[PDB]
Amino acid sequence: SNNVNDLITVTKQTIKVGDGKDNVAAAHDGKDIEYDTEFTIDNKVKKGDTMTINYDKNVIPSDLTDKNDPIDITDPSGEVIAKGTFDKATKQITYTFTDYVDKYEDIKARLTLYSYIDKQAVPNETSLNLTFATAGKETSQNVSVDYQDPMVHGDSNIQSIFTKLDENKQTIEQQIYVNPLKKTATNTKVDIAGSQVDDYGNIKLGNGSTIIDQNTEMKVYKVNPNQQLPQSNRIYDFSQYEDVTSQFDNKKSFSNNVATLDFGDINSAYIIKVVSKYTPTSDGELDIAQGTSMRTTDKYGYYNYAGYSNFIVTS
Repeated sequence: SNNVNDLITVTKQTIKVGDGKDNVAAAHDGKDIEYDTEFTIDNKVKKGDTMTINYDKNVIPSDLTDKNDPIDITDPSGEVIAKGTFDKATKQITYTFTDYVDKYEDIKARLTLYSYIDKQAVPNETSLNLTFATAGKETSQNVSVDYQDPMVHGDSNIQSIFTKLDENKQTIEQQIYVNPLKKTATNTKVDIAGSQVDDYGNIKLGNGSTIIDQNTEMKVYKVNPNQQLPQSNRIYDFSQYEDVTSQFDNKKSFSNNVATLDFGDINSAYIIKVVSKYTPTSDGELDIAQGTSMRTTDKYGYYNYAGYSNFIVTS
């Protein structure tokens, strides 16, 4: 048994920003990174031999979990050419060839892997050089990390993402930025609903779900005028923020899987951390959707509504 990278000829390999919604196996809002590679395998290659694939230092196979089990290399009919394991330390997949390389000759293959930008290493929008490898053969692509923009309607401005999924305890962590433009906002109500929500806060039932109620964990933090939030929408160190949770003890109400936080008149940004429970489908898949909205009142007394919605739907 031996490493046969040298016996792998790389025919094509491209790196591009893709849309997470198109990752059918694990669909979620936001952008991903797509590594598409094609190669032929020398006939001398045999079962138990190995080749490797290298991820860029700044990506991870999933940015919601550590279930880092890579997809098999398969032929067009889905027959398995090789099974892989991910090494987090080296950021490299080691693929082990099955008997397929013994049953067949002049084998060629295609592999498309999905990964995600490490939001801790890349907290803000920038351009960055990514480097992957098939069988030690490297390619590099410059991409631009776009992060999402807040949805803004008058003074209502809001955005959110999922940051962490725990399949064992069946919870999902969502981080919400309230008034990240640090506007002056009057009679601010923030809703968190265990359902999809459109850009104007209208709740859309049936398209995924979480449980939002009394027991849902909900921390709130106030941001200083001089602190700028990571455009990634993901906070890694809450110590640096003023924890104002207990001030919402008597400004929280629950009705039909929706939480309402009475923020009142405000002039700062806030962060909400929500850890909520979900229920997987009967077939064991995921169908998580959770949304938030900000309502403010403008100088003429009209309501303005801004909504934001995240999801995870697997297959």
